[PDB]
This record gives sequence, structure tokens and C-alpha cells, in this order.
Amino acid sequence: QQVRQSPQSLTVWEGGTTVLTCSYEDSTFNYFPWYQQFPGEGPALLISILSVSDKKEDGRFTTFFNKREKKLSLHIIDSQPGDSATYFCAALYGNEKITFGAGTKLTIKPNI
Amino acid sequence: QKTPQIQVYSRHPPENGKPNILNCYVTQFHPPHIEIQMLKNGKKIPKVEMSDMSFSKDWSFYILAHTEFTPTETDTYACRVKHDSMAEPKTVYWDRDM
Amino acid sequence: KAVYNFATM
Amino acid sequence: AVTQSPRSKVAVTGGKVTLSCHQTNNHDYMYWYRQDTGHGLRLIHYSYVADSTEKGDIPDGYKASRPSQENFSLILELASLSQTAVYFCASSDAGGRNTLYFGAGTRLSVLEDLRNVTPPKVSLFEPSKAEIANKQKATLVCLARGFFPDHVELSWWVNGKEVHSGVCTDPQAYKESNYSYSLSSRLRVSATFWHNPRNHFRCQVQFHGLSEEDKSPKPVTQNISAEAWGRA
Amino acid sequence: PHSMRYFETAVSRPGLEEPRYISVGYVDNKEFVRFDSDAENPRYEPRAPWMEQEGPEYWERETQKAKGQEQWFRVSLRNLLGYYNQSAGGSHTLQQMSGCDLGSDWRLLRGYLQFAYEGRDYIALNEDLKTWTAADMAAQITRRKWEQSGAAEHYKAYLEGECVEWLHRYLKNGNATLLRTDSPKAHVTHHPRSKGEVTLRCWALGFYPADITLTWQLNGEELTQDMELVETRPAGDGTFQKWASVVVPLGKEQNYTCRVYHEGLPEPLTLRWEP
Repeated sequence: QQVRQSPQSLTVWEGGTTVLTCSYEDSTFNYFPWYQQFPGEGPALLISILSVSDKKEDGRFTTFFNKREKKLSLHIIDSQPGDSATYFCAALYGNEKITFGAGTKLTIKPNI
Repeated sequence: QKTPQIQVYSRHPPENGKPNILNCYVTQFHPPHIEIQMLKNGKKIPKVEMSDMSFSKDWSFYILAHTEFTPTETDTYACRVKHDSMAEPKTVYWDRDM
Repeated sequence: KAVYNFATM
Repeated sequence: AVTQSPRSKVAVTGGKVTLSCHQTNNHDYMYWYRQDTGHGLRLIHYSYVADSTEKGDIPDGYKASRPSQENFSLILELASLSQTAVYFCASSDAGGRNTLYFGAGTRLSVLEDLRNVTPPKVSLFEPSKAEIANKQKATLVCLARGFFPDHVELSWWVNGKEVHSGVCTDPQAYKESNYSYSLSSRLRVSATFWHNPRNHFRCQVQFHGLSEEDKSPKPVTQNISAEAWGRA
Repeated sequence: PHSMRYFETAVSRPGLEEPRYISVGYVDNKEFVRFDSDAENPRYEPRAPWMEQEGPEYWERETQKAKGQEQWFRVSLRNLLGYYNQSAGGSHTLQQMSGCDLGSDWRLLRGYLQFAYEGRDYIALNEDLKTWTAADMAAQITRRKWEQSGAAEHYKAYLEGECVEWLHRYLKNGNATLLRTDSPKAHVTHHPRSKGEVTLRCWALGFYPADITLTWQLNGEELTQDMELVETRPAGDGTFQKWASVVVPLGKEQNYTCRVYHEGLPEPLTLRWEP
């Protein structure tokens, strides 16, 4: 495989920070979007980032990029249960076909 | 739209009764399709090698057609070009002093 | 290396 | 707006399954993706214009069709046990780095035989009734169980339309038995509404099993409901 | 003072075949790559022998990239039929130049990306690379669409980012062809134009690169307003040629000197008629 996503499956508490990771093997890749899949529904673009930026930050979502070790990541800050979805890390060069990861299944357990 | 600039000439300094290449050099046209004919003594030459198409910073097009020939004191040579930007075809005869 | 274009006109 | 149909399909192996999609985004690229276990998005086929298509990463066993600009379709000549999955349509604008727009999805059960296809059964529980006394609204539970395979859609109609609000409706099946699933959902509604007798409450499902075409009491594409009035 | 550019053209065809996409790449104005839709096995192909280096992935990736562009172009033409409300029988030209000039410090000095439709300026990214300029009302829709989709950012990332990187790579890779120049050779000719006056002509031949200057002077004085001059042309061997000419009275042709300036000339060349 070409885009690696870990963990496969994740449960975290309400209020927490959440960290999804991703590593890619085509050094030449340029642009990296993240899709969000809520169950009952098909994926939808969440946040995206070029290889010239080191971080992109969309208000309690923020994606970080690292070239040297050919790795990147998504940080949710407040992590509430309206965030319980599958998240896909995506990667492509130029105008090539978007390459999608395996997915991480995020369960934000609510607080009680 | 832009009218073609034609120029007809030889690759090598022409001494008649000696093989050479005759060049027709069309430029400055928009749109890009063009009909270009190279005539010996009024009559079409069959095998005219042409250039690839390209264009320059004013967006306009330019191409080099040419065939081999052997100049003589008698035989006339020309380039005839049809393009939308021209009301009707333009011919241009060789001059071995140009 | 060639320009890749994004959104259609 | 992307829209797929059918939303759910059951099929016998060696059968012919055709899933269609449709996009009013006016896009030219269209993509059939395959999600396994809710995990991954793998390209099967795509198409940059009508009426031709191109093989993706998972082309084997799938044929594709782009009749119109708006209509793109996946065809399973002879269905196999592998091909059981969730399927995703998507459009995108031509050019680089454009966002794909996805359809809500299509689930496909491919089965060896139609020997185990069982409808559900449907319990409407009337409220806690200590909750009136505690904090004063009625949380009427529905529950479907003992249905295989998990192709159910729980609607909660009233005397007229169906209020989407106040409906924590589950995310999936629970694998109750190997060959049985469960699914519950809980509308919550008012003191006045549901004290007063002059209210209608219906739990409903649709079970995607067999059709009349596709071929024990015939376990076809059914409805099963469960109804109730207020307690004065 | 360096540059890279990619000049791509797309032409509509009424009938069955589809638009035509042709993409040609120039480095320091000298063609190095090209890709044609109308070829049989359409791929990006090199054009200078120094591009023979790049490995089969290079070709494959730029090829598939350009098929990406072909379609991008197909669609963009049809959009523009709607914006201007043109009928079905037609041929239409979409073209795009895009690139990066470099300082000697290996540093981006200006970026270029622009388009034109029926050889008219449609839209173009301003110098800043954050702002477009748009010509007629139709372009003002496409600015709209591209300001919404944050297109500026992504071109910018190619111009500064990727383009500049690859211009270096090419330069070092193809060095023994970037040295090359051919000095012009040059003679004067005597063509008795009128009763009273003749025509001398300064012929420059067999020179590369393209740019050159011809100046007829009369006793330390230029006559630019009076002379005839022909825009440079290509011979075909890869060399060029160009001449200039003046009207002089019969007998007094030894006053007139012509001069020829060229990069390839170590020292500038100065010329006189002789019988």
C-alpha cells in the first residue's frame, strides 16, 4: 500500500484531543485532503493541505505536514460526539487520481 | 484575428543549377488552421515537408514549410496561403536577391 | 515539468 | 447533489446486479468506489466523459457504464461472495485537486442461498413512565431483532408526517446471533403530546430481502410496523 | 536571466473527433518537450537530445498529467460556448502560457500564468499571484469560480514551488547544448534598383541564437528611418538569417558601412561593398 493510516479503530473520551496519523511512500505527492464519513452517509471533504504548508488549521480541526519522514496528521481539539465518523487521509501528485487511505474509525464516547 | 506574414527564401545562398532547400515561413496568424501551398512554375509541388505548429507571446501562430528544389534562371517559385483572416488567397514569389 | 490546472472555467 | 439507487440490495451468487448513480453537479468525472467493513475507499472504475470508462485499481468482476453525462452505472455480471460490500458513487470537476462529491451509499449482500433471509420482528415499548414523574417527557422505544441480513430502515411516522427531531436512531446492527441482527431507536416527545389520548404513534421498518423477481413465508421487500395511542 | 514556459493549445472540431490538445515546453525559449493529442500513441516526447536522460516514469507521469490537461481543456471550451452563447457548428481556440523567470541567484523573479480564447486575453494571474485580471464579462464569471475554489494558491505552489525546482534540474542536466552558439557570417550585395540609385544589402547568415542587430551607417551616422529590414527567419538547419538594405546614389557606395552585432561574435563585424 501507498497511504498508511493508523490506528484502524479508536475510542476517546468527550473533551479529549484526538490524533490521527498517516504515512505515504510517494515522496513526490503534493496535496493532502481529509475526508469525513458519518455513518449512513458517503464521505465529505473536511480539511486539505499542500506540501508547501506545515500546518493548516480549520477551527478545532488542524492538519500538520512533515516532509523529512514523509508523514502527516490531524488533530481534533475538543473532540465531541458529533465528530464520530471514519476519517480518511488522502494523497495525490499533480492532477493525479486522489489516493485514499484505509480509514480510522473514531468513536467519541459521550461523557454521561 | 491577424494576417499572415509570408517570406519565401532558401536555406543556402542559391547558385542556380545546384540543389538547395526552399523555405516558406508563415507567421502571425490567428486562428491556427492554415492552407499553405508551394508552387513551381504555377504548379503545386507534391511533397512539402512542414514544421510543427507553435505560437509566441502575442498568442499568434507560426509555421515553417519547405521543400527541396534546384533553382534555374527560368523557373518561378512561390508560396500561396489561404487563411480566414484573408478575404482571398495570397501568393508570394521567390526573389533570389531576398 | 508541465502545468497542471485545477478548476475548469 | 449526488444520489444512488438502490439504497440496499440482496443477491444470490451468479446473479445480475446493476447499481446506478446520478449527478446534477454537472461534473464529467464519475467514480465507483468500494468500502469494505466501513474501511478503505478503493477505486473500481471511473469515467471522464460519456460514453466511455476506465479501469481503476479494483476493476476485476465489475463492468461500468456511462450512458448520459448525468448517469453512471456499475454492473455485476455474475455476483460473487467477494462483491458483498458498501458501494460509493462520486462526481468531480475535471482538472487537478478538485473535491469529489459522494453519494449516500449502497449496501450489497451477496449470499450463497436465500435459505437464511429472515424478516424482523418489532417491539414498541411505551415510555419509561417514571420519566414523566422524573423529568417529564416520554421516550418510546422501538426495536427490530432476529432479522438477517442487516438491511433495515427505521421510520417513526405520526398522524401526518415524520418528525426527524427527537430521534436518537441507532448507527448500525448489533450482531445478536451469527444469523440475526438487532436494531433499536428512541423517539422522545412531549408531556402534553402523549398524556393526551388524541395522538398516533407508529414504529415502522423496511427490510430489504428478496424482490418478487429475485427467488418459508416469502421473505421479500417488506414493511413491518408496531402502533399505539396515548394513555390518558 | 533564465525562464521556463509551457505553451498549450486546444482547438475545437465540429464533427466527431474531439478538441485538439498540444503542449510544448520551452527552456530559455528553446523547445525541450512536446505532447500532441493527434499522435497515435500520444505521449510527452523530448525535443532536445539532452532530455534523453529522464527515466520512463518522467514520461509516464507527465503524459498522464497531460491527458489530465486535455480533458481540462475539452471541458473549459464547452463552458465558454455557454458564456458567450455560441452555436454548435464552430471551431474555437483555447490557449495557455505559463511559467517562471529566474534571477541569477536561483530565485523567482516573475511568474506567468494566463489564458486566451480566440486569441484574445481572457484571464491572467496578476504579478502578485493572489489576484487575477479578467477581460470581458465572461472572464468575470471564471474569476468568480476560481476565487471561490482558491485556484490562485495552487498555481502559486507550482510556479514558486515546482517550476523553479525543475528549471534548475534541466539546466544542469543539459549543459553542453546551452553553451552552443553559432557566429553569423555576412556579405554585402549590389542590386541596381533605379535609374540613378542602387540597393546595398547586409546579409547575416548561419547564426544562433535568434537575436541580432543590423545597422547601416553613413559616415558615423545611422539611417534607421530610411532602411528596409526583414524580421529574422529560420534557415532550417537550426541556424537563422536576416538582412537590411538602403538606397544610395550611383557611384558613392563606399561611404556606406553596415555593422552586425551578435552574442556569438567575439568582436562586432563591420562591412563594405567591393567589386
